[PDB]
Order: sequence, then structure tokens, then C-alpha cells
Amino acid sequence: PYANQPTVRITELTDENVKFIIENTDLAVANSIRRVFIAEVPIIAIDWVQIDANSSVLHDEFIAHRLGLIPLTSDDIVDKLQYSRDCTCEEFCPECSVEFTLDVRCNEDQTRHVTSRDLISNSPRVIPVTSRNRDEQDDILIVKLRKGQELRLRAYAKKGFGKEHAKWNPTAGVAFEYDPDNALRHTVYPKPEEWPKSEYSELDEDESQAPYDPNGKPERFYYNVESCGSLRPETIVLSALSGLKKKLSDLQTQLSHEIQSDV
Amino acid sequence: IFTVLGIEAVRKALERELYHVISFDGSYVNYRHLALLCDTMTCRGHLMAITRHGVNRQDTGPLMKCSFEETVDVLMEAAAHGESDPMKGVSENIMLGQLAPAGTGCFDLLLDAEKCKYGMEIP
Amino acid sequence: VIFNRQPTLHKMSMMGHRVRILPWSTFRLNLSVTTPYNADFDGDEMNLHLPQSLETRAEIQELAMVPRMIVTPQSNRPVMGIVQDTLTAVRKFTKRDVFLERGEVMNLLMFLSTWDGKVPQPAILKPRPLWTGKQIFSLIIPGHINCIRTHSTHPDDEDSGPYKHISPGDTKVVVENGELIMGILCKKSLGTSAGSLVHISYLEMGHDITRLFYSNIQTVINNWLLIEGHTIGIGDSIADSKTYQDIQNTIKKAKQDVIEVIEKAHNNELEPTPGNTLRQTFENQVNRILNDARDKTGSSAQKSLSEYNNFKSMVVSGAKGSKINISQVIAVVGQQNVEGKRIPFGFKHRTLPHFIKDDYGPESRGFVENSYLAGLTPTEFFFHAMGGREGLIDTAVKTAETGYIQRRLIKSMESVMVKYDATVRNSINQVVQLRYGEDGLAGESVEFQNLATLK
Amino acid sequence: QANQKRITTPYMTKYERARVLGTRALQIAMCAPVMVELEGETDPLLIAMKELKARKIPIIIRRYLPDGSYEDWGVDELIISD
Amino acid sequence: MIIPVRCFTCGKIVGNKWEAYLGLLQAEYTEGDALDALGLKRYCCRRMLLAHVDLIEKLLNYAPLEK
Amino acid sequence: FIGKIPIMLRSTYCLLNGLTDRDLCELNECPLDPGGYFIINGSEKVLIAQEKMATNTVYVFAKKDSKYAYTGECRSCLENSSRPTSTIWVSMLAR
Amino acid sequence: MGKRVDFSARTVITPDPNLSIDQVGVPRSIAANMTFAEIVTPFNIDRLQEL
Amino acid sequence: RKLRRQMDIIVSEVSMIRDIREREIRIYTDAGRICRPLLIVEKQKLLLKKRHIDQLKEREYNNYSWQDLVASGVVEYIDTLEEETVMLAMTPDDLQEKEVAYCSTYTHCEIHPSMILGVCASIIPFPDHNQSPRNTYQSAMGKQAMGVYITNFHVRMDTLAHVLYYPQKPLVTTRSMEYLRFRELPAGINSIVAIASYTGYNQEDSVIMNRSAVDRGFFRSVFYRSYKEQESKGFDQEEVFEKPTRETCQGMRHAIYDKLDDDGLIAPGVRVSGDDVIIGKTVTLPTKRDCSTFLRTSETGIVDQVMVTLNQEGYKFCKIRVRSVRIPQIGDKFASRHGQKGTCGIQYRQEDMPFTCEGITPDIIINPHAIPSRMTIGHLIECLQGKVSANKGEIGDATPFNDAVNVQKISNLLSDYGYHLRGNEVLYNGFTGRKITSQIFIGPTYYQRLKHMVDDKIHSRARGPIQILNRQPMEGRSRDGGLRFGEMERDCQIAHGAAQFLRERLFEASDPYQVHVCNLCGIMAIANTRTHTYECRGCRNKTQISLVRMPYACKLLFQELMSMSIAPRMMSV
Amino acid sequence: DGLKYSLATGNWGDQKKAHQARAGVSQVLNRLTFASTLSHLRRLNSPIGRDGKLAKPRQLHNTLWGMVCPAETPEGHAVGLVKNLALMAYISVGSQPS
Amino acid sequence: MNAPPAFESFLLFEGEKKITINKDTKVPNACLFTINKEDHTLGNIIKSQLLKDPQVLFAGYKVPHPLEHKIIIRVQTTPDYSPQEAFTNAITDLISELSLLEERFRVAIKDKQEG
Amino acid sequence: QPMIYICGECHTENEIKSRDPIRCRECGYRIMYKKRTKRLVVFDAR
RNA sequence: CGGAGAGGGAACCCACU
Ligand SMILES: [Mg+2]
Repeated sequence: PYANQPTVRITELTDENVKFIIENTDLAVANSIRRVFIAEVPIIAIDWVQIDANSSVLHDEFIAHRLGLIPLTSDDIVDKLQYSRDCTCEEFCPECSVEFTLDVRCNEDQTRHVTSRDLISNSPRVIPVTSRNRDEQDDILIVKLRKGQELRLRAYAKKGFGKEHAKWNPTAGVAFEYDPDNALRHTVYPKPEEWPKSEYSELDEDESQAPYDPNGKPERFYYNVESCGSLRPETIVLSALSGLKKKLSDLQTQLSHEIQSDV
Repeated sequence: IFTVLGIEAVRKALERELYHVISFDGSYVNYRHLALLCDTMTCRGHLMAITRHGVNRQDTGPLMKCSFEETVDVLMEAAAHGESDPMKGVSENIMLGQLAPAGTGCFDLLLDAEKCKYGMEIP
Repeated sequence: VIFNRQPTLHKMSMMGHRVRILPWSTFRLNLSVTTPYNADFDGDEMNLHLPQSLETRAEIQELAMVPRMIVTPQSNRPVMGIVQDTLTAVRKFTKRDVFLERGEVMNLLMFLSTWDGKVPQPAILKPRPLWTGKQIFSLIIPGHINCIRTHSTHPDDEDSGPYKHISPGDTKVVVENGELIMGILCKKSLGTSAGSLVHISYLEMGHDITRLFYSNIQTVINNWLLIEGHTIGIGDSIADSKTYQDIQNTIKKAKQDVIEVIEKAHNNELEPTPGNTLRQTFENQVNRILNDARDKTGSSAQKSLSEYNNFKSMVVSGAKGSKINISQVIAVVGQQNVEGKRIPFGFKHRTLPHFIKDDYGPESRGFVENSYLAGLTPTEFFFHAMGGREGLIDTAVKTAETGYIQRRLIKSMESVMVKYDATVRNSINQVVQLRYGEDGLAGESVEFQNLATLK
Repeated sequence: QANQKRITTPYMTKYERARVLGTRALQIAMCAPVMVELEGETDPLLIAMKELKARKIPIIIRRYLPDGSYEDWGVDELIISD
Repeated sequence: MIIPVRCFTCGKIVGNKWEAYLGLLQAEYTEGDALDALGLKRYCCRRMLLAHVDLIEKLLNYAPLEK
Repeated sequence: FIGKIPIMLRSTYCLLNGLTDRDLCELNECPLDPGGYFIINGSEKVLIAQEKMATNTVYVFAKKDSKYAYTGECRSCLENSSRPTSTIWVSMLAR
Repeated sequence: MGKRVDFSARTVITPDPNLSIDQVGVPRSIAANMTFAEIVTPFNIDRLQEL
Repeated sequence: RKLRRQMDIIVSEVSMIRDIREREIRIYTDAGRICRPLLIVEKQKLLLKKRHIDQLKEREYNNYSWQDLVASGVVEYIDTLEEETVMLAMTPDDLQEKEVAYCSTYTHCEIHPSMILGVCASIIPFPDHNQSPRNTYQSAMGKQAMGVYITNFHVRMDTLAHVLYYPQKPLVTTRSMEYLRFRELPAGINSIVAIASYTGYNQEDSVIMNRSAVDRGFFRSVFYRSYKEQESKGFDQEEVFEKPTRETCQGMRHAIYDKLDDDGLIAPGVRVSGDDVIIGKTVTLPTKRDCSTFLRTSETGIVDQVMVTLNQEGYKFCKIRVRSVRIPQIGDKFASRHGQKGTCGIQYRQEDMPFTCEGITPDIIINPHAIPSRMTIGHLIECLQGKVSANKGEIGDATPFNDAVNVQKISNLLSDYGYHLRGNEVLYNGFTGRKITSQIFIGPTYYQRLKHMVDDKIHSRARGPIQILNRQPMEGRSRDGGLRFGEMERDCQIAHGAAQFLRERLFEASDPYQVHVCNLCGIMAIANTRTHTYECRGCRNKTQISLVRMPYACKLLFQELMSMSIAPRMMSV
Repeated sequence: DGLKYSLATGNWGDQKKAHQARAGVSQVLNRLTFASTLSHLRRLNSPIGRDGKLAKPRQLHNTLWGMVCPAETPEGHAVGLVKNLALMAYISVGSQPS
Repeated sequence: MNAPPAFESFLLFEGEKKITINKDTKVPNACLFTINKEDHTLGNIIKSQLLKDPQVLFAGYKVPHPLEHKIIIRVQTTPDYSPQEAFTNAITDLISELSLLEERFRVAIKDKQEG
Repeated sequence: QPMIYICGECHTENEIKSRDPIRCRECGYRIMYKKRTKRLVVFDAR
């Protein structure tokens, strides 16, 4: 009638992704972890775009959308910021937003590529993902400019999570897999021989799927959390766990208050 | 069949031929509707084909029959012959914005003041 | 509100509804209600009328509400049925080998509105508690309903032989005391047919109870479909490659038979059928051979069909498709017809400039020996396009006649009604029938029955 | 016609049920005195439904026969369908 | 028009991969080698560049509205 | 001067005839635009091709319900003369 | 016989399995434009005043 | 034929036809003969040779064009007359070889059978694997799929202009698209579809979309609408563009006119909404009355650009184009390249959406119950070849009659990339995390977004504007009109037996009206309500007068009949 | 003015006989998609009366192989009457037979 | 124009309650828990943790409508045990599970970094 | 009051008052585009 | 100054179910 004891071991750690396995937990708990990974991990993305000039061939809302999809390096500032709906201030302050500026004009006859490098933040640590790639790769293109064309804009970056908009989704690919060999047979293969073996499967080439066990329960949940570049893949999981824990704590507080008010 | 056997045999044969096309598809239509159609098509002793040549000939009313393939010849004929429309149809009361005798309008509602004695108003 | 799809053909096209406010900007109606309206959700638009006076609001409430309009007086059948995912999922759910875990049973029962909060004793208590799909559909079925239906794949010899009341194939749906005892529920059980389970439910329990029955079926079955899943794929359309060889052999012998019939006709060795000329009897022989070949290839396709196939999982449930659709997808598209005959000689005594003159062979006159998987050779593609063009033209042309027929019928009978004398009279009180339907009985409250004392 | 000669059905048809309910709930909406003690419900249509179920609606129905005659059926006096 | 910033399905950043993809195609690299040289393992991300038509270049051939 | 004839785009006397893609872009025209349409009151107009029975050819038909069984028609036109299609029928009576 | 009517809306229909057969989903834009006339009574007078 | 094949005197378009059993030999030269090019076949061999193919492959340097190919006597233009008297072969390899002889007397061969298709039907992948009505519907809906319709769409001030943000050339394509330039101006996005029944919101031919993909820009588009106006028309009634000022101009809406500039127009880049003035135009009143153009109700866009110029009469002329982006919402009509149309039924976020072993969540989920009756096997083969192509790095080839690619080859190619050979995958439930018992068919398929958005069709009414002749509600979404309670809806209400509802629909909800009619003659009388003087001339009664409630259309029908000398007399007794 | 009126309105004839002259010619170019523009620029029309119960003109004829698209046609009351043009199908322009 | 705001999925209105508790009259020791502005993310874990308690006779969740933002959790427990205390024990056990998982995951990260 | 416009051809900002013929002071080109507005525009990145 | 909103119509064409 109590909680179970989960264990985690890391199978691969990289600036791009984290691959690991969680043991001795529930399928619902694992799915909710995978689900907070996509939905309820707050990051910093720009949500307020003011365009002072746009002579490009991509219109203003197109430019604003492409700007908003640009990830921003927010590893620790997202924890110390506040939601703009919760901050006591007016329109924007440094305590709940980050100002961005973009003033590019094409003057030479060569086509000018407006990239995320051209975005100048007010906070030096909250920047796009052009931070470090040494140990050649390009940067996120925004728009291309013809000679004489320009665009000037000022933007603010808010704190949000992927349930509002997909631009606050810190993860690119969250691989989820449990029971790679169909021992539980939660899925039914009409021809198991035609199905390729999973990466985490432990079977010889002779055998196609694990023998059925009626007593089995879903465990050994395999994750591969791939970061888009805003948060580190290792801290995405920590932030998701903290967010789920605080959400559960808030629900418990509301329930306790309601019960003590009903009694 | 009308020329050889008579109107009642016409009704049965018309029912059979009208059911043949519907049941040829395997679909079913209740006998209620086939009987009603074959009756209203043969309730006047002659073959009342459902056209402007059979529906407008019966003395239903100029207002009723000026809603179907008509509304000029019928109205001028009625004006010329001084015909009176009793307004007992449905498409006749519909034009004048009146309750058609069609259910919820086929009857009248009256107050039973004896049963009004009971009951009281509350704040 | 009263809510209709504009091409109103019958009184189950303008039906009352209760308004629920939903965020986005589209009308949303339940999927059983799709069938009466003839909706498709493929870009359909439906217009909604709000009764303004409270009198007419109450009138709509008491006359034209959709739960009250379940059974038509047109053919004394229910009009709404389980359709298009819920029907297939019910067929897959009420199978004999369907077992639900404790958590899954609780999740499904949470979607039952007419549930007493009492968990039934599972069909298996040990080694571990498992329920059955029929055991949950029994809770779904309201009140105490008793009906007996037969599944689509019910064999004929089963009733005559033994195992009559213990079905090996789990056919012969039997519902007793409001509880599904045995049988797999299909179109012929939960659809719009006469005497179906929903029809018995409407005739026994109230219209509101049958409304709740639709709601419970759809919610719980669509939520079990989250676990079960239902698809269709390119692998569902492939054969064993021995069935491919069988189909090729059937096609080849059919082509040889057509060729030898052509030879007999050319050498004047073919005797005309009495009542027919030589041309039409040759046409009859060719059509018989081609139709027999197509039927044999189709039957081979269904025999090769697997238990797990999604095409079969749809056609057996009757939600969508027919048994000839699988044949046209897998084995043979068929022979293309224009005005009932083979493809006519548009050119000079030939069909296309790729065929030799006076070529009566199956490939030269519209027969397509390829299926939708192997693709159509360009001649067959053109012939199939020309065949489907006929149906497309008919679809457009038929409307301007059928709607006119409907209007002309209505304008001849629009004032015929049942008076309080219980007789049937037109607008001028001329008696049409002394009793409605020459029995005085409503057409929506009758059933099909058998006269035992007859024969 | 007199009370002795009543040839119409003793069942309140669906059209009478709809129209009586509508025209009685309309009266309730215009603050007509209710014939049945209510338990706090405010919707005149539900009030009229409750009155119909309790057989207290102060309305009678005039059923016109085809010949021209009529019959006065009290709502309390004929059988309600539902 | 222009390459999307993120893959519609995955959400992996694809906006910075277009110019590098064209540069790799300006070599002996095939599309299948350029895509996984850029690190596109999932076909959801691969199609983002494989099926993209870059119409911004055709748009830039027109003189601007201002100067 | 007789008048001004509306002229089809990308035609042999249209101002966009034979121009290169760079020139078309300089003229704010689409190089991929196929042309073949008229600009009248600043609105693109496209002459839909109209079918008709071929001229100067003999057709023998047989209409079902008529006083004559077979009828042979040859609608005739000179080389784009002002006269319309002067159709002549040669027919045979049906007993 | 047929004519334009007030208090009528029209839009695209889309499926929704999570409501009963007697329910129909309508947008807030349509519901906020089409009106129903309620007669005031001492029962609903406070609710209608607040409305 | 010899002269026509060298273009000595007879040009290529001229067709020579020899009827053989009947001795006529006809030559046609007139205009309007429809014809297509065909290859020339001698004994059993084509005149097209490796040398022709080589010298034409190195084109743009040897300039050996199609005209030179025609001049070589390799191809001819054959119309229908000449097509009757000729023998064609579909494919030279398969139909010109030693075998059990069929013809052995061919005269022409087709270049490629896929050229029998048109323009909209040449974009269908695997069109011979579909039922023909599906192909017809796709050819019809290809004209409605939104995309970059032209490169110069920004200079093109045009009404009802639709462009998609991120068009993509299809992953699987026909070899005939490169000639339609479809890979340069495509209309659609290569979506990853999963043909599965997920929740039931796609049951009747509908579709689920990925909310996160839509947020990322999936099928997002912008709607261009242009507004034109010109000033002028009389001796003194001069039209002029200006800001209408309340004390000066008499007639004005409640709309705010501050958005206008003092010349009477809005500057581009200003947020606009329904019932907002765009062009302030006033006519002199013999003070002034405005004729300002209002933005179409419920548009709610942004002004893109404003152009001012002179028309051919030398008057000031203004056209204004307004941007309004259309984020894909539920109800928006989406379709594939196989006649599988459907409106979005629900939009789930990436978390709510099913997913593979990887994080791949389908952008689109369609009901599997749309395949078996429609029989769009081309759709399934497209969904398979799209995955094969997106994994291989190649662009898929879906030429109709290729015969070099089939389902078995595509499956074998797919099996090499670590996927099930038939395209099925094991998706996991997005809500519970349990893997779906059945395996889901999923892969990239080229879906199109059609112009039939729901925001352009939704409208309501509650006692809005009224027509002038008969006082019935107006017609049309733009005019805030009402729906037509037509003759069949009237019949349906009769069948329901809802007479009070029928009268409410046709009388109070459309045009309630009262008229006064004499009791002696059923003719309309004259009523002066304020003085309560009710007299019916022709009778001199003034005393017995009846008021009858009537539909205005009924009154106007009676007045028309009286104008036709008919006397409809309506006695209330 | 005659050319401009005829091409702008579609009434193919003198302005006095607006009802007599056949309409539908010179339609406004459909400029929603490039494929739509190409299809509208390659389109044929059969000037026979619509809403007619004679399906014979509407049917796809055998001589439509390679000159008229079999698939492409509107689904409304113009099935088979409005037909587009095949890809390599070319319409002769006429020359002197002398 | 009918599109609801994106923040509607998780933000309570003024006067709304995050949790609502209603006793179930059909069966004893049963209760319905209505949670506003939450979804499967919380409902599934709550249901799974409730199902581990042997004193819980019934536990399940549903979202009445995906367009709406609500979730209903019905809990039936054995007598002498309350559904409210069952729910709060499930929550306080799930929080402990998540905290332990956080500790173990960060330890695993630390030993994976050069270990 | 100023209402600066843009020539379509030479892209020259040229002053025009109210009720004047649409003319560019150079190049004689007769099609003018207005300007971009000065008021604030706020775009969500959604 | 009173919130003024009622804003022609005919024809043809395309398209949606
Ligand atoms: Mg439809």
C-alpha cells in the first residue's frame, strides 16, 4: 500500500541526448515522466515580437513565428525567472523576461543570411544555441535579405512549457520503450518473424519474441531524451521530475485545504 | 389494367409493381406508405397520376394547388371562376402564417376554470 | 435546437438536439447521429435552427428529439446504429478471447454513465482475476433485454448439427435478462437492421435509456480501442504468394476458356441459345466465364485471408466495406461495364488503338485481371476510369430526378392525415382509408413476426 | 358532444402532449399560478412536466371530429402516454 | 519558402541544417549521406530537408518595395 | 486606327515574349507563369476551349422517333467566311 | 413555402464521441450571437438580472 | 507520310487518313484537330535510336530539340481520325518481341502511357492503384490545395490569394511533376500519417492533427484579401478619400475612424478587425455622406500593403491587401493525393499523440475505415514508399505504369532500414503509455490543405438585416443573412407534425406582419393607427374592420395578384 | 469595346443578344494553385445543355485516350462536359491546304 | 476566432477550485474527485498509485471531454478506510517515489560524469 | 499631413499632398505604395 | 445630434455537400 523503489542507470550521456533505464516503477509513472518531458518542462522562448521595420519578403507574423521557434540557452535562468502572468511588474522586466534585439540591413550585392547569431540578448547567459560547438556548424537561419532590404525588431523571451506552445518544448525526440521482447504481449504480432528486433532486446536470431509470462508487470522502462539545444539533456529530466513533484505537492495542498474546510 | 380489370385491381397491381422496385434492392418500406400512396392515387375512381395533370385536377383548393408546377394558370382560373379556398389544407394555412391542422394545431386548447380553483402562487 | 443536414429526405433529417458549448468553431454531433443525417464530416455543413417561443421549444422537445426519433416509421427499423470505429471495436471486444485486467476494467467502467458502481465478479478468479468483453457489454446493455441474433460469419450447418447452443465460432449472439451470454456483436446485432439489439432496447426500455445505451457503448468501446487499436495497411492487402499463384492459374484458365469460346464462335461451332441471337449468347458465355473467374479468385482471397486481417476485421463487423472490396483489392479488380455491356467499340471495330480489330478477348473489352495491388496496365486503367465515369455521371444525374419525384409525391399527399375519427382523410375530408394502414396502427411501433399456425 | 358520446381515443397523443406542455409552460413563464407544489426548480418546462405527471394541468383539449363536431377532453381525464 | 526552424513531427532543429545540406550536396555526398552527416537519424527529420523546396531564392529575385 | 485588340500574355506580340527569367523578375513577372491569358480591367481572363461538331464532313445518323429513319448531315463552312455553318441534311423516310 | 429565417446558424460539422446523441457542440461565437427570449418571473428574476 | 515525316510540304499538324474497307482517303488541315505525338515503328523496330537519345541528352549544347526530333522523322502527331487507322504498342520492349504473336504489324508506339493523364491527375502517386472516382476527386481537389500559387504573389495585388508557409515537394512523386513544375511551386506538406483509430474523433472520414506540429508551423498559411476603391461621378457629387469627421459627414457607423490616415486610407501594418473602416470615402451632399469601405465582418487580419494609382479615367484609385494567417484548427478541410478528404476533428499535443519506439508522433491520424470502400491502395503504397524514400535519402518514384517498382520491392527495401516490411509499427498510447495491441500503419504521406477553412463558412443570425422587396432575412454569409428553411424542411416539419414550429419558422422567425382587411370585401383596407381611423374605400363602412397577422411575402403575393386584376378576398368569417 | 466586353463578361457575341450568346467562355483565371492555373489554362468545354438526362455526351469516350484526361472532371452538374487536356495532347492550329 | 487561449489548459479562473470532492451515493465508501486544469499526466499516475493500495476497491480516472480541461477520479475503498485518505496517501507515496527517483537520477548522472 | 509615398519603379520617397494626380517627380511612374505604419505591432510567436 | 447599423438589384461563372 506504499510507493515502490525505482532505480536508474545511465546508458549514454551526451550534450545532445540522454539514454537511460528506469527499473521497478509503474507504466503510468514512466509515461507521466515521458509526458512531462514534452509538456511540463519550462524553458525560455520568445513570445513577444515587435517589428519596427520589415522590408524582407517574409511577412511580419512569419518572421515572428520563425523567431519564436528559435530555442534559447536557458539552463539555470528558467528556474529563477517567473511567469509573466505571475510577476508583479508591468509589461516586462528582467525578472520575468529577456529582451532581444535584431537590426540587420543588407547593403552589398551579396544575399545576406539573417541567422540567430544576429539576435542580441540583454542577458549574456540567455542566448540562442550558437554558444559552443567547437568540441564549424551553421546557425539557425531566420530570413534571407536582398540588397537594400532590412528588418528591425525588438523581442522579449518568456518562461513557458510545452503545453502552451510547441516552442517551449525542450526535447526533440523522447524515445519510450518497455518490454522490448514481447514477453507481456501488450501488442500482438500476426507474424512475429517479420518484425525487427529491438535495440534493447536480448534474444538470439533463432527466437523471434520472448515467451509469454502471465505474472509479468511492465518494468525496465527505456528512455532516450534528445534535447533541442535549450536545456541540457541531463537537466531536462531533473526539471521534469521537479515539475511533476511540485505539481503533485500543489494538488496535495489543495486537497488538504478542501478536506479541512469540508470537515 | 385500368381498362381491363378495374380500379380496385389497379390498386393491387400498382402496389405490387411499386413494391417490386423497392424490394428489388433488398430494402424494405413499410406497407403503410405503399398502401397510402396507392389509395390516394386511386381514391377518385380514376388513375390520378401524380403530376400537375392529376394533382391539380382534384378540387383541393386554389391556394393548395398553387404550390406545385403552377401558380399562374391556377390562380387566374380561380379568379375567373370565383373559386373559394376553404383554407383547410396545410400549404394554405402555411402561406397565411396560421396553425396548419397537422398535429399541435389539429385541435384547440381550452381552460378548465374548475381546475383553476386549485393551486396557489408562491414567491 | 433543431438540427438538419440540408438535403432533408425524411423526418430523421431534422432532429432536435441539446446544446453543449465547446471551444472551437465547428458543429459537433455524435457519430450514431451521422447515419440519419447522412453526414460524412468530409466538409459537410449543417445549419441549426433555434426555436424561439417556449411553446415551440417544448414542442421540439416532445416530438423531434433524436432519442425519440431512433426508430423510423419508414421501415420499422432503428435509424442510428453503432458505426465506423465503435462497431469494429465492439466486434473485436465481444470476441471470446478478449480478457481485461483489473485496472482496464475499472478504466472502462469509469466511462459507463448507467453503472451502479458495482464491479461484477470476473469470469476468471484464479490464477489471476481477468474479465471478459462480453462481461462488460452485459453491464452496458440496459435493463433486462432478451434477444437472439446471428453473427456475420455464422455457418449454416451449425444450427442443424451439434454444438447448436454452444457455438464453436462464438456466433449466434444471445442476450438474456439484459446480459450478453454468448456471441460476437456485429452490424447484424448493433446496427440499423430490424430486430437488432438496439431495436429491442428501444422497444422495451425508454428512448432516454436507449440514448444512454448509445452513449455508454460509444464511450466505453472507444476508450477500450485506445488499448486494442485498429488500423489498415499495405500488409493487410497482401496474399501468401500461393494464393497469388492460384489466382493467376484461375485467370489463365478463364482466359483460355474465353479464347476457345471465341474460337467456337469463329468456326461457327457455337449454337445460339434459344431466345437469344448469336451475339448475345456469345456475350452471355463470356460474361459467365469472367464472372465465375472473378468469384473464384475472390473466394480464394477470402480463404487466404488471415484471422488478424484489418480488411476482414472491418467487413465482418460490417462497419465499412463489402466482401467484394477485398476481392478487388487483392485478387482481381473485375470486368469494367458501361451500360451493362463490356467496353464498347469506340474506334473502328475495336476499343483502343492498342488492340487488334475485332478483339473480343477479356483484356480487349474491359476485364481487369490485375488487382489494386499489382496496379493496372494502362489499358485497364483507362477502362476502369471509363467505368467509374458512368457511376459518377449517374450520381449527378439521378438527383435532379429523385428530388423532383420526392417533391411531386409530397405535394400530392401533404395534407393527408389521421383525423380524430381514426380514419385517414385529405384536406377536403375525403376518406382515403378508414384506418391508417388499413389497421389504424403506427408504423414505428411494429415488428417482424412469424405466423406459427401457417404451413 | 355530450359526455356519454365520446368516440375518440382515451390516450393523450404525442401532439397533444407536446402542445399542452408548451402552452402550459408558457403560462407558467407568464407567472400563472402553479397547480403543483414545486421543490425549487425554476424552469417552466420542467414545472409543466411535473404538473402533467401529477395530472393537475388546468387545461382541456377540444378534439375536432372530421364532420365538424368536437369533444372536450380534460387533461386530467385522459391517459398520458409517457 | 524557407526551411522551417524545427521539424514538425520531432521538433529537432532543422533550420540551421539547410545551408550545410546544400554545401554537402555540392560535393560527392548523396542525399542519404548528407542527411546522416548532418545527424538526421529519424525520417521525420530527414524528410524536412529531403522534401524541402527553397522558394526564398526565387522570391529574392524581385526588386524590393523600397530602397 | 481601328481600335485596340486585347492581347494574350507570353504571346508572339506580347511584351514578355522571349524575355529571360532575369528580365521577367525585373518586370515583377513570374518566370514560371505559363501565360496564355488576357489581362482586361486588371483581371486574368482565360478562353476555355469550346468543342463543336467537325465541319465539311458527312455524318449519317438515325434518330429513333421521327418521320424519317436515316439522315445524313454535313455542316459546311468556307475558309473562315462570314457565313455561319450552313448545315444541309440528306434524309430517308421511314415508311 | 420556403424562406429565409432568423435565429439560424451554419458551419462545418466534425465528429465528437464524448457527448450523447441528443447533444450537439456549437461554438461560442455562434452561441454568443443567436439568442433565446426568456420571460422574466420571480423564480429566475435574480439570474436574469445578473445575466 | 514520307513528306510529313520530313516536313517538305505537308506540315506535321496535317493528318492523312486512309479508310481501307471503304475507299475514302481523307486529308485534314483545318484548325481544332486535337492530336498527340507518337513514335514511328517500322517492321518491328522504333526509329528512336541510341544516337537520338544521346544527342538529345546533351541538349543546351547541341540544341537537338523536339523540333529536330520531329524533323528526323522519328515522331508524328496523330489525331483521332488517324488514330483509328493505326496500330499502337504500349511499350516497345514488352510489345515488340518474338513470342506468341498478337499483332506483329505495329505502326506506332507510345512515348509513355502516363501522358494520357492531365495536369491535376498527373500529381497522383500510383493512380492505377486507386478507384477511378478517387482519382477524379483528387483531380478536383488539386485545384483547391493551398500553396505558393505564383512566385510574384507579393507584387500581385489580388483578391482571395492563399499561400502556405512551408510547401514541400512530395517525397514520392511521378516523373510527370518535373514538367508541371510542381516541385518548384508545391501545394502541401509531406506529413507523417498513422492510419489508425486512436480516440474516435476521425471516425466518419475525419482526421486528428498534431497540435505541437501546428504550433511548429505545420500547414500554417496566410490569407490575402484585396480591397479596391476608386473616387469619381456627377456634376457636383465628387467622391474623395479623406477621414470622415462626425460634425461634417452625416452618416457614420459606430466603427472607429482613427485607424485611417488623413488621406482616407490605412497605412500598411495596422491591425484590423471586422467593422473597421479601411478606405474613408465621402460624397458631397447637395453636408457630406460617406461611402467608406468596411472590412468584411469576422475577417480580423492585418493590412499588408496599400497602393494608390490612377485608373484609365484619371481618377485616384486605391487597392489595399490585408494579411490574415490561418492556423490549422479543427474543421479545416484536409485531403491527400488520392481523394481522401476530411476535416480536422481534434488536435492533440505531442504528449497526447501516439508515438513509435522513437519519439516519432504522427502529424496526422486518419480513420482506417476510409480505405476499404474507397479502395485507395495508392494511398497505402504512397505511405509505404514515403517511409522508404525518407529513410533511403532518395525521392520516391510513383510513375503510374512504371512496372519496375511494386509493393514487394518497396517492402524489401523498407525491411533493410530496420522497419517492418509492410510499414506497420508498434505505436504506444499517448495517454496511458501502454503499447497498442494492434500495430499501427504509419509513414510519410503528402497531404494538402484545401481552401475550405471553417472560419470562412461559419455564420449565424439573430434578427439581422432585411431585404427590401419582401421583408425576409437577407441571403449570404457576407450580408449577415439567414439560412433558408426550404420546401423540403417545411415538408419534414409537416411529417413531424410540428405545426406550431412550422408557423414559428415561416412567420415570426422570417417576417411577422399585420394588415387590415375589410370584413365585407376581403380587400386590404387603409389603417391610420395614430388617429385610429380605419376605412375601407369601396365600401364606406369605416366600422367593421379586421386586423389579420400575415407573412409579408403573403401580403406581397396578394398585392401582386391584385395588380394582375385577381381579387384574393380574405373573409375572416 | 466589343472585344473587351466579350472577354470580360463571357457572353460570346453582341452585347444586345446577351441572353442569346453562349456564356462560360473567357472565365476568370483560377489563381489559387499553380496546378489549378495550369488546369484552367488547359481546359475543354462541351457546349451542350447542362442538367440533361442524356448521359451519352457526358460519358468518357474511347477516343479520349491520350488527348483528354480520363480522371480529371468536375463532380457537379458538369461531369464529362467540362474536360481538361492531356499532357502531350496538342491542338492543331490550321494552315492552308493549297 | 473561437480558438481558446493556449493557457486555458492549465490556468484556473478566478473562483475556480483546483479540486472538488463529491461523495458517491451509489455505493458506500466511494467518492468522485474532480480536478480542474489537469489531464492524463496526473490522472494516470494517481490511478496507478491508487490501484496498489489493497484497501482500494475501485480506482479509475476519465477526462469527460478533451476540449474541456477536467479529470474525474472515482475512488472506492474498504470500510474503515476513506477514499480521501486513500487519495492523499497515494499522493504522498507518489511524491516520495519522485523524490527518490530525483536523488537516484542525479547520483547516476554524477557517477556517469567521469566514473 | 505629409503622407510620404513610395514609387513602384524607382522606389523614391516623394511628398504628395491631398487631391493631386498620382505622379512621381522623376521617371513619371504612376503606381504608388504608401509606407509602413508607425504604430506599435505586437505579434505572439505562436 | 436622438447609439444613425437595413449595405441596390440582376446576370453569368467557379466551387462545396
Ligand atoms: Mg459528405
